[PDB]
Amino acid sequence: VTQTMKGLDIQKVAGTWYSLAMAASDISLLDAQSAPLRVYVEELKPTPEGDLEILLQKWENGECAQKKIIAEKTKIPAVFKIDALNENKVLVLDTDYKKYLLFCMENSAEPEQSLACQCLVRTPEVDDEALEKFDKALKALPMHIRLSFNPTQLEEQCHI
Ligand SMILES: [Pt+2]
Repeated sequence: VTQTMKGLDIQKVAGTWYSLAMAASDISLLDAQSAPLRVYVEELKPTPEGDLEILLQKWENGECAQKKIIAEKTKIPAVFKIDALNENKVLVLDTDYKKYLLFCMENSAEPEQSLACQCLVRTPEVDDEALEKFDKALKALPMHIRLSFNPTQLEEQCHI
């Protein structure tokens, strides 16, 4: 279970983002460049109807491939339905829209084996305010792996 952005203005998360940091409940979800949930968000695209398209990069067949996940709005605020990366939900935890956004993905069937969270930033500075916000949010969650990236890796295909 989770603590979410219940006042989320979906339209204001539009545009460019970089993955600064990631955390997962299970080491195996992030423990290699090919791990199923090691994904790098490039862009969030709200639809006119309040759905969300997430553009990301993922090492696949020995290439940095572009993926688009379609996230459909639900009757619960800040919770979107997906069918991707063996996940079925996206939760937005916290954002100021202009600097940082924290979100998680999970399988509702097995959240403690599926839970992956990301710190997104608007610009490739090692955002210590963003990392601090992510730290505060992860305080609550049962995370056993935490990864961070340097400014340089944010602007690279699939973070080097
Ligand atoms: Pt909030």
